[PDB]
Amino acid sequence: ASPFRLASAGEISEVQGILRTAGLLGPEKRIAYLGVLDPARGAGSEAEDRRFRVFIHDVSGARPQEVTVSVTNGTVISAVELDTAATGELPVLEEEFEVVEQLLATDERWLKALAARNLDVSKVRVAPLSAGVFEYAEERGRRILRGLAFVQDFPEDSAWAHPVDGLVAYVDVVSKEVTRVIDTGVFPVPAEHGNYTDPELTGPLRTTQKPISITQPEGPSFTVTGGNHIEWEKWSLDVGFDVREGVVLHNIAFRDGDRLRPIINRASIAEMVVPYGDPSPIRSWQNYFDTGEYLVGQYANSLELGCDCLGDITYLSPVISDAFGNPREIRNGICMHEEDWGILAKHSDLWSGINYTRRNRRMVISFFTTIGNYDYGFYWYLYLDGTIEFEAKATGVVFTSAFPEGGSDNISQLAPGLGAPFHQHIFSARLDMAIDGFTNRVEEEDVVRQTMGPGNERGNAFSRKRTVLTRESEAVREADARTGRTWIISNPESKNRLNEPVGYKLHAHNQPTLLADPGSSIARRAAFATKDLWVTRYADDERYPTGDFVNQHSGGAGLPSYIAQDRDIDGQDIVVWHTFGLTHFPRVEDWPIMPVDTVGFKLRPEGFFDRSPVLDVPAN
Amino acid sequence: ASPFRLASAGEISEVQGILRTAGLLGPEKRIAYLGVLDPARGAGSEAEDRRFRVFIHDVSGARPQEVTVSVTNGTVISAVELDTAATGELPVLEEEFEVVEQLLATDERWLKALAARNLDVSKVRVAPLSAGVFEYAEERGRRILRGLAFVQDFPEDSAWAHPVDGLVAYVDVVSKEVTRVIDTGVFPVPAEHGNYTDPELTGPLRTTQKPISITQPEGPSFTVTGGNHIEWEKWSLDVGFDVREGVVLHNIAFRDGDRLRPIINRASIAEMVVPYGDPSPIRSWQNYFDTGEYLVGQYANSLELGCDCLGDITYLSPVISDAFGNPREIRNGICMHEEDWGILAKHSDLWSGINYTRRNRRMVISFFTTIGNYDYGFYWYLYLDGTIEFEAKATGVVFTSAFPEGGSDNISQLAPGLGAPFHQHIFSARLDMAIDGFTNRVEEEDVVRQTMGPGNERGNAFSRKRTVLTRESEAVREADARTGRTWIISNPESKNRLNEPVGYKLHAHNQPTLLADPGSSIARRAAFATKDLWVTRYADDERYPTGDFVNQHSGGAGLPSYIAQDRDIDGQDIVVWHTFGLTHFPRVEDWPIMPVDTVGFKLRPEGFFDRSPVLDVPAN
Ligand SMILES: [Cu+2]
Ligand SMILES: [Cu+2]
Ligand code: NA
Ligand code: NA
Ligand code: NA
Ligand code: NA
Repeated sequence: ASPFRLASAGEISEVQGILRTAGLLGPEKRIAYLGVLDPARGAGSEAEDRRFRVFIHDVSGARPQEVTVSVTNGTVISAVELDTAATGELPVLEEEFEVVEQLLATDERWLKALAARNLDVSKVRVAPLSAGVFEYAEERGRRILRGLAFVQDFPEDSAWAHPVDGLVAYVDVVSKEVTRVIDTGVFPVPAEHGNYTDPELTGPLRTTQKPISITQPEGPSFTVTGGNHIEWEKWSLDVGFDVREGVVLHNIAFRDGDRLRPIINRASIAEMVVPYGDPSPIRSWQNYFDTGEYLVGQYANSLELGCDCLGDITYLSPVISDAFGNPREIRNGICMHEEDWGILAKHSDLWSGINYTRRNRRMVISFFTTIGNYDYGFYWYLYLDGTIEFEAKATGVVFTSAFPEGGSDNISQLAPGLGAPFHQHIFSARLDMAIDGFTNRVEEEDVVRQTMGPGNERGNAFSRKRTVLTRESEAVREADARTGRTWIISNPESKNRLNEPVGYKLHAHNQPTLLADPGSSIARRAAFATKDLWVTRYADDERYPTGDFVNQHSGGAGLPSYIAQDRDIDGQDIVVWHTFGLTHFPRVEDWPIMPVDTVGFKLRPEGFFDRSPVLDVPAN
Repeated sequence: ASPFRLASAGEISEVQGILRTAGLLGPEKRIAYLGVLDPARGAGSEAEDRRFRVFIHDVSGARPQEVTVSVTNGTVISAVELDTAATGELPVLEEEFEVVEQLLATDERWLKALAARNLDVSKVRVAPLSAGVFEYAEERGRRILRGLAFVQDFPEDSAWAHPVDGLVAYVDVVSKEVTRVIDTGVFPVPAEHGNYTDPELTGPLRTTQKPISITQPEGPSFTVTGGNHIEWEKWSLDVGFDVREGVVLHNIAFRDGDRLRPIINRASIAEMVVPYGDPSPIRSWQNYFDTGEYLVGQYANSLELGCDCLGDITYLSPVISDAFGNPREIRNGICMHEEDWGILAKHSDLWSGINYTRRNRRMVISFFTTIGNYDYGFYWYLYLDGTIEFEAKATGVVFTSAFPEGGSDNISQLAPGLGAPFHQHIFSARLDMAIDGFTNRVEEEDVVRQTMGPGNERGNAFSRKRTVLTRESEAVREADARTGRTWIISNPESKNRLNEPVGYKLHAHNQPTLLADPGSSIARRAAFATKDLWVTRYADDERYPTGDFVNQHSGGAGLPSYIAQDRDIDGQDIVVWHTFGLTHFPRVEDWPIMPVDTVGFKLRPEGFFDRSPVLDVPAN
């Protein structure tokens, strides 16, 4: 009965039928995005209406359309034709990936380049990569993919070990034309294989690891109701899934005595960009928007018990649409479980004689996606003490190139002749805040050093200062680790028992933001990534930090255009957008398959409760 | 047979007998520190000689002594009389703690101050705190403790809830004189209790937590030999224990094929300081040097199975000396166990069809100490992939004061009338490096941004730069999170298969360093805490960043004096000293007992291996 329930297979089938009967889903049409719309603000009238947003691509060259459908009422609410040279192209379709390699295999320029290198065309895999927007006037308004080549010596070979450097092609995937083939010179194809299951590379497998058995003999402590409503250790929330964003958390609330207290209305990773820092023209255009261009949710893995998720696991299997409107289940795509998390609180008191220890635990909600060579795990954690944490885990195989003799300032060497270009992995968390309700504000908190002198005669004092962000034009903030800078989201109309506004503190990891020159194409298209924190006034249509149509958009969409409205954010319905990421200079140890590296953020209560919220946790 | 074995009860008994027969341990003498000396550099001749260092205090006022003893040969090697006004006082003795409260209970000024507040002297507990060095000329060369008072309403009451503000006393614990009683005015004693086991405060305990069972049905994967030698998943090390530093890790090495490769010769937390930032004269002198002044190892907790350490636990029970030279065992003082640590590496490859997942694990070595109101957990972690990590966990009860009406810039309010002064918890990790042997160097690595222009026409390139630290005078470094600053310890004479020097990268958390005015007493005594990273040339007698005798030392000892030697550190036997810490503005949620907060650092391999070191990890 919940309006936040997961989309069902029947709902997706109904959308398909509604679109087809409306004449909007003929043989030339493809669904590039389909997802459920959240309830509008103030749905406290039970006026339940399940609406879906659909992006419809046309493979014959006709204008694409954005369509909204009500499955409740069985009607098309609106259908708009899109001018893609203006507002951006639709996300890449899975079926366009194969088109790139197939088209290049019959192009005389491509074949001549492979012949010069003595490569058999049947062994050459082509990575189909998003195009961005650069200097090529003929690409405006066309759907372009760019291809980089790798050699597969045999069907089970890791092609990433054998990049074909000095060669790139651009393909129009609608007209099926190869627009440009660029060959800047012959590089040796690195010859060592990178097959991490080959016994000659692994050596004999270890026999020293003894099993670790994690079980819950009475079952887990959380309950799942309505398909996706979670209750666990005073937390309450709904787990959503969207094909673009992946796992979305709705209605995060905490049961404080008799009150269910809201904290976060909606939490998601709303964009992620992987910009490459190699100035070679073979790769200098390379920037993945995994969320906005490719849709990370549709490439979610089925997670295996005992390998991907260990313990007493509860799975959700979300349903998405394929390109024709048929429902497709991602079996075991979301793992949920609780984990022991060490000591929660401990004290041995000499004067009272009391020894006290309690253990911590966390609830884990996770999924994994694979886009080409990289694999990413997205982890949301809820802790007993009110902390909320996000962690991204990056693994997979690094993107490779030739390593030029005489070295490089922008590429690491991984193996003889084998390079890995420098890059970043940057995420944007969109946190539609609801600290004790919707009247919230953000304060920036800095440590304050004090000078020795009157009123501080021993020079030991230090303090802190808080600055309220009152309008969007002043709410674009940078980290400052040296001053211990954090941000507090508070509710000025809800006070704790000390008459102070209740709040939550955002702790960032303070990693570098986007490194590209601010005049670059990527800085314009990923402007969110140039600053650590943005605060906007909530609006229904301001969903993504990069805009709705990221693929081949010329720039400026999303957060820079939203904040130009300069709206009041002091005690209002607000959204926090936090940029965080990893700067990856690949190491030899990242090859031939990369051990996990992590990055994230957390929010801790700051006078939200009237005392520690875990005094009622029992012993042993 | 190992020279790195733990001190035995028999060794300590022999030291006691040697000291006594030498006439050095009469009825007026107390052992303030006793510990084993590490082998000197180049012990590759098996010339085994177990030597102990002893600090001997005299309760009658005679000069203390530093003594070195050989238990192997049964002789006193050297005995030096100490001039404590010059080189510092000896660490605080456990038996001096009770002296402070007992002396104040008969002092007319103390009793008059308690009478004005209608407090019964029998209910007033006194926290005995280290004195530091300030303006009081009469304290030079005397052993002083300062006392702050708290009310215990009944024997099981948490006295921390009832600070008696406006009152402080100074005590000479050798002459048994109260030197000063300072009363700056009557503050109400906060009345709410902070008894976190009282059902009226906790409410009914949760019945919702279901058990998590962690077992190892075939036992753990690590072996312990020789009492304290650990082998686990290619790691090899020795676990030492010292009464001042606590757990010390020796001879950290990694079995890479047929080679045992050294990484770290000795790792320890060599100092920790807790400076308070309240300018009130009641507390403006307050700075704990838990390691150097109190000796954190002697207050180690006995860790309980299922509560403190969960899983298949192996315990060590180190032996220390009491004040009379008798051996005392700290039963179950060190926990060792392995833990599942999620996904290690994962990739699903479209072209090869291979799906690959491996799980991570870590070896944990931990102990917990309690000094007054605070409790600290020290955790060392070894990971499958070569990462070494340290984590400090802070919990216990925060130090309290009155909360003044009209507020404070330097104190948080926790409850009606109850404050908690701002403070920091700062640690110094001493890492005697041995990356593939003893010829090491440190490079500072910064991200480098590049301008759009020739050779970077699309403005996407970024790079990095490394700066070798060649002499101690240039090896005092600050963090810079915005430039992604890290430090690499490498061996210029040991190269990986790509002919690059092998190395390890130190990743800091980039938290604020010491906030006090640089002209303050604490900045002079804890100069190590003002900078993130120091590198020195190894020397036998340069053990602690604060010097040997921290208590009431006037300043400048330790690292600032060591680096004045300006020694060559470019490809030499070097020691890295890393400062890291937490800046604590107490929150309501920290009361009445504080949930754990953490801080730490890690070291990751950087071209140390020729490829990923975990290719031989098996599945499932
Ligand atoms: Cu990467
Ligand atoms: Cu603290
Ligand atoms: Na445009
Ligand atoms: Na909001
Ligand atoms: Na002195
Ligand atoms: Na060294």
